[PDB]
Amino acid sequence: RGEYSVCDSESLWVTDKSSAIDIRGHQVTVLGEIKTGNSPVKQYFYETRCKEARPVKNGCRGIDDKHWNSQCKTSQTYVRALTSENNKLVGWRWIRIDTSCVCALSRK
Amino acid sequence: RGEYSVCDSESLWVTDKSSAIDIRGHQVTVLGEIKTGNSPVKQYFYETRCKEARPVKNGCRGIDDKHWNSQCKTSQTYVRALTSENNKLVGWRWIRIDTSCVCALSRK
Repeated sequence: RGEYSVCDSESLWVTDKSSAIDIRGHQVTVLGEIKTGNSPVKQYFYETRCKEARPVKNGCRGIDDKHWNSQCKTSQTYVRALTSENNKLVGWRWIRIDTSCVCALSRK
Repeated sequence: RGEYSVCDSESLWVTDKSSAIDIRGHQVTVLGEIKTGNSPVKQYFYETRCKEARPVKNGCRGIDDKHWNSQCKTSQTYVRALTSENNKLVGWRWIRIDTSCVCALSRK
């Protein structure tokens, strides 16, 4: 996979996540825990983002300079989370979360 | 983000996932459902992979030809899943899952 890759990134374990955006676009609260009838489990996330928009002054690494215009951007994906709205009723919802670092191309 | 991007990909909702590899490397079973004491919720996944290893005969799009050697590869990340081993005891474990399509660079 893109170890060195065209764009550099970082992966980390997020443990504080308390709110987030829905697949519907809503801003919801993310619970700190999960379960019942057994010991409780913590709700955390494995996320990965870009280090910086341009590993090379031009843009992403390994590009055509003249023929292109680039930039590294962090992409999100959907993951299910135990969430709440208003804090009232709790349930599972798809929330957006950083998951990779992609190289976006342009022309001119 | 990488709409057109250097590598093309596809995102889909996976509903049949029945087994998977751990952060520990174990092959575990993924449950079809989640919850208790309330109506049950289905366990599915939002995954994204590459269309094909090389959008351009050379490799990824927007590369330096002579100065580089590339290829698009699909990357996985960790997501929590209600899993079981042997099918005996059930619980939450981090499982590997396709989450993006990255461009890997070489030299020569």
